[PDB]
Amino acid sequence: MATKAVCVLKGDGPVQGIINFEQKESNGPVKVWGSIKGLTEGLHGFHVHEFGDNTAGCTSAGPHFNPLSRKHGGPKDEERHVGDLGNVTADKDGVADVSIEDSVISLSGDHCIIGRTLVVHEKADDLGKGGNEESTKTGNAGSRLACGVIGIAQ
Amino acid sequence: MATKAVCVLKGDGPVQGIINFEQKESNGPVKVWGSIKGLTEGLHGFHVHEFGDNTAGCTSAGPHFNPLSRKHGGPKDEERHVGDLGNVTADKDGVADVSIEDSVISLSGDHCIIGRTLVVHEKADDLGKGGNEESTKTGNAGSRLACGVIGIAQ
Ligand SMILES: [Zn+2]
Ligand SMILES: [Zn+2]
Repeated sequence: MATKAVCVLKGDGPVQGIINFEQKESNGPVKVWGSIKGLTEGLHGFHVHEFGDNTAGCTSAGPHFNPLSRKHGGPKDEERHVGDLGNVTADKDGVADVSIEDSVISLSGDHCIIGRTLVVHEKADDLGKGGNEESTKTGNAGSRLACGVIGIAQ
Repeated sequence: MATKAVCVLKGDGPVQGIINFEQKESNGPVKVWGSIKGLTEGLHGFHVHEFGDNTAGCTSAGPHFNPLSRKHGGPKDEERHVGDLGNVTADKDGVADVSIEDSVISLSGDHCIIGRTLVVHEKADDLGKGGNEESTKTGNAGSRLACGVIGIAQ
């Protein structure tokens, strides 16, 4: 079906960005790339949450997109949420030049992320290896700095 | 698959609102309801545009969602874009209490509007009866006051 998507991230603070998604083959991986600025230096959790609902800001996006009812993990784990895209790294200038390729999310079918919410988080995702209950749900990535609904792009 | 959706309308000016979508059966009508504030009194074109792309504001959402390559019409016409939901009416307090039911838009399938952009326009939609070229494309509804990507709702 859809081969290109885009997401404009906004929030209450200075974090903002544009993230592109491209899936040339419906059964192949999704490329994810773009730039997020306004971030503190270092790692930031980068997740697709379940709902494309911004009525109460990023909170109403709900939890991680998890159609298979699994535990939070890193993108390379078998045990992961579909929305578990791991971390993005912001440099010393506050810019995260995102470049991710993922073969679990899709722009079509049951794992489709169109119309859900991409969220960039306050802290690093511990990829489910943090030893607490929060690690297996959110990776301890903390609060939602910016988000946007993932839309169909030209 | 998706039976509920939601859209948060924002723009450069004061227009803002929340629109809900609900489709109990995939072969059935979509109920569209909610509230838009900050509008001048009277009719405002109300359309699903093709792209869920807000990278340059509402302009990047593209033209009306039109997979059947038809001319613009009102919602009751057989010749209409899928995205042609006609007008909403703002009262003297600037509020449009939207309440629409449409069987051409869907929350699934070919006519799925999830991941596309809802736009509320500056002027009335002439429902394709204006007799100029613009009427058959946009209904002469004028500029885009506010928009949002339509996202999956809980
Ligand atoms: Zn997760
Ligand atoms: Zn139209």
